[PDB]
Amino acid sequence: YQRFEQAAAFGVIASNANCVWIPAPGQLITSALEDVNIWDIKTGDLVSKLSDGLPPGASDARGAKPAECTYLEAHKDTDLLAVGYADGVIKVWDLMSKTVLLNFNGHKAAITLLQFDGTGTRLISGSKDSNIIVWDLVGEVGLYKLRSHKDSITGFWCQGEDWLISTSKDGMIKLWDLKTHQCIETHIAHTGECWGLAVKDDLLITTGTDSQVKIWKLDIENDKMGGKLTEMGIFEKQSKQRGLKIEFITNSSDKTSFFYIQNADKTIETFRIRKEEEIARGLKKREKRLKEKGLTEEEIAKSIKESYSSFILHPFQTIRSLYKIKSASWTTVSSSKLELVLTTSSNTIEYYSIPYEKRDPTSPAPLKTHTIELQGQRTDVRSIDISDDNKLLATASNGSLKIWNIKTHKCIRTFECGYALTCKFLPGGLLVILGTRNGELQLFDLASSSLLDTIEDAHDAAIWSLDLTSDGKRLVTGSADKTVKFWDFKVLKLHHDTTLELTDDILCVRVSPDDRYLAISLLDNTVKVFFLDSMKFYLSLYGHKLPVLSIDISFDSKMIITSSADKNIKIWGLDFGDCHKSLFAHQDSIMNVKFLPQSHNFFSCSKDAVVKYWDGEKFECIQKLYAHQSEVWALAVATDGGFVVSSSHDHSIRIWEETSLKAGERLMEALDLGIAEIEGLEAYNRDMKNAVLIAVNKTPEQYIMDTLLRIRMSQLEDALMVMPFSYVLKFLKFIDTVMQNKTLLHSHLPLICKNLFFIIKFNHKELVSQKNEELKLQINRVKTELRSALKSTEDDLGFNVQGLKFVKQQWNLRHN
Amino acid sequence: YNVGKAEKDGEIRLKNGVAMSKEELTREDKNRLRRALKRKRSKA
Amino acid sequence: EQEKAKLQVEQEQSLQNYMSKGDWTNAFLLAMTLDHPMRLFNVLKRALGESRSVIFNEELDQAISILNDEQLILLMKRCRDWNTNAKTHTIAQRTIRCILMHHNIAKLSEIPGMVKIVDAIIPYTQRHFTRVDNLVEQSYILDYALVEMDK
Repeated sequence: YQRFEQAAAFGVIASNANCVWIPAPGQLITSALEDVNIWDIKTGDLVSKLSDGLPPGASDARGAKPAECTYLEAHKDTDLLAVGYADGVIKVWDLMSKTVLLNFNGHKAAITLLQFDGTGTRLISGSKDSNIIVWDLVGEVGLYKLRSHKDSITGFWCQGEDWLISTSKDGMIKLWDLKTHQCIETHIAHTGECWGLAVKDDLLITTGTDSQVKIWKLDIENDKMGGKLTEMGIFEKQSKQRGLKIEFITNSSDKTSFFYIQNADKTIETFRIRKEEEIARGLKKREKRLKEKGLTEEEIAKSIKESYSSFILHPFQTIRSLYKIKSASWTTVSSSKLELVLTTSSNTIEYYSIPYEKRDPTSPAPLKTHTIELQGQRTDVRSIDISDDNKLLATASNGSLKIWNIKTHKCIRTFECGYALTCKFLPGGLLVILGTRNGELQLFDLASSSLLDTIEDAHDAAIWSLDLTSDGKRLVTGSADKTVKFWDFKVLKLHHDTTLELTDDILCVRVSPDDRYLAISLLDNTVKVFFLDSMKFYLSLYGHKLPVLSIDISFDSKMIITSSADKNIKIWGLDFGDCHKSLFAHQDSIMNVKFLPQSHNFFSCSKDAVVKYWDGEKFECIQKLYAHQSEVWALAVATDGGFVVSSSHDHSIRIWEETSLKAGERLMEALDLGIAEIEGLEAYNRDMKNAVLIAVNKTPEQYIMDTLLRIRMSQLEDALMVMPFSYVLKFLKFIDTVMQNKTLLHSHLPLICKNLFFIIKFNHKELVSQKNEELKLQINRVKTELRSALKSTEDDLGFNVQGLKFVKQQWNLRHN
Repeated sequence: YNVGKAEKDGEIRLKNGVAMSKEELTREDKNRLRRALKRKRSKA
Repeated sequence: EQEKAKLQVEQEQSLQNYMSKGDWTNAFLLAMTLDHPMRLFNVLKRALGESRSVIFNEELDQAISILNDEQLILLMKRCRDWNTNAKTHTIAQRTIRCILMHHNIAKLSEIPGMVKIVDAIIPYTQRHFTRVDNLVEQSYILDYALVEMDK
């Protein structure tokens, strides 16, 4: 068999990620699923496309769907682009060279936010796994991890090397000490989640799930053990949906500042920051108004606090879009006009301008200055077709029919249609026929670029399928009104020919390449085969638990393949209607099944986002093709079999082209190391008057002591007997050195006692025979404080025992 | 007297005499304690 | 319910800050109110370690003195449990000693349930006293070694 690999992928303008604007209206860097697009906003043409490599379908390619881009961050000064992925991977790209420089893998879930430091040498990343990791780009390593939050990181702010404020989906604001790597402050931002965070000087604004927006003041130098963050006020935004992003922009000439709150709906709400002179003037005015009303001074003071937000904020203007907004970004701020760019969840880019004068804008609604829509479709394509010459690709979705050039990947024509459900080219590649969900048949011409014919009452319900005879003169349409109708093409209009009424809804109609059979899939789980010439019922195919969604008849009209919502592909013999084989093919509903022309091999696509290439004689999967991120709705095969096209719910059209030490032994090693350094310092100190320990970061006494703790008590007494005597004099020196540290001595007083006494008992004869006067002074010292440490514990134990009997005795006397 | 189960529902008290509140535990420590209990019940 | 939740977030955070700074007198008070038994054990453990270098120190002793009846029953229950283990009894004894030296012994008696907690502390403390005492006896092998080395 000959391998299929992805030749091209297109149709995606903006995927589920943010957008990074780069000034020259400049260019916009957006995601295209696993790739990154760089659009020129003025012209509307794609400048470049970043793709790591490893095309899907290649042998070296991985066996899962590629991880899509989730966040984009670019350092304007250095021309680097960081891309976060849905598997928790960060890749720093060289924009000039268009090649990956660094590859960081420290997060277990999708990356939600990236941020270069001011100097461009560190990269801060938050993720859905609730962790923030600071990366070193010059060192290509992860410096440290911040692990307090308990849900996805929604935002964070770090403009200096000292502090970092972070927000998470558990509703907390956390202030971090980046020198110590610990959380200093923690406040409950909002009762549910907290979705936005923007900081400007002391002012900090956070948005939760509801329309409430909180105002904080950020006093970093407060160092009061708290109060570095104090809540000032709450103001309600118009939209009742959660505010996903907040971004500030300052006008350099006038020092006036604005921010927006991107909502989960189709609106962006811009706000203006009142200057201090305005705030004082407004306060003095309102105080006069309230005083004229007869309120007390204390009530006025509380009311001013109640309306604290109104003094510093001012709703400026609301940008409204036709489509739900996925991301937004400030572009340019000027005393004349205020500009914003956004991407929608329907595969397009929109550029908005707000012209204003002083406080309030000049025009009632913002001006949409630019858009990028031509190279994509807003809704998901439900059916696709390839012209007989294999040069054009028609893709019909809800609201538009776009016709592409398979070589240039560029859309040539766009027609406005209804809720298209099935499309097919007519022979010659010059016309296309649609069956919409309202029962309409719409016929277009590419050259004329217009709608020639519409048949509003072709069917009473959705025209679920649509097939042409090989001659191209007859059209068969099945609908959910439970009828198959036949039409003729006469010079070019459609004329209804005959009707065949079935018992149940019709999901698919297929005519054989020989024009001899008509196969109709019904909602009652059966496929009915007819004789096309006479319309005589021939067979009914039974065996699918759930309805058959696709049919396909082989080039010789011998086999018929059917795919259902029950995840099976059944291959039937069209001589008798018997099932040759039933394949458990996909993990979800199998939407489409297509024979490769002049062969019995076939393709299949499913809702599980996988396209599979099968063998028609062996009933084995040749190749699994993992490229799509969501459901694959439609599939198409070229007449020569040279390539296959699949469109998915993710707005992408993809063209597939045919190509050890024991205890005691460890103790001796520790004694040699710890006491070699102790003797060195002691000798060094006298005259004045290693890597292992530095790596572990422990004193020689603690290092030896930890080795003693790790030895099991059942192994300890034997671990000490194997020690030679020279190591015993070392051990007595370690004990002597421990005694000066009263914290260590009382921490492990019992363990020192058992090991010390056992050593002396085991080899007393050799110890006493030594005439070393230094050894006499060590034993004398070790004796005295060992008693005092032991007596200290015993005096406390004996005192409480007598004290506690007294309590028991007196309670007895008072209650007996 | 012998140390038994935690009187409060929000704490773990072991026969070692050591008590552990579920609030003070880190997530990694809560996982191993969950798996340690699973071994105890499996053979039991 | 929001104001108690907001407070409990601050106390948990402040407890961590105090322990890292080593402010044990303030870590002790927060650990007791929050009822975090390990952090209480660590605070007492490492506060005692500094004492080695009256009972705990002037400040943390004062904190134990002002404990009310409910807090004492809670603290003595931990002392009862820590006492059962010989690897942690030393911390319990010094905590028990501080209570007796900074509270009215009469008042400790009327507290309901204290006598039963006290009843469970005595048998273990006697076992710890028989031990340690035996360690003092065993320490005299150093005398016998010294007199032998004099010969």
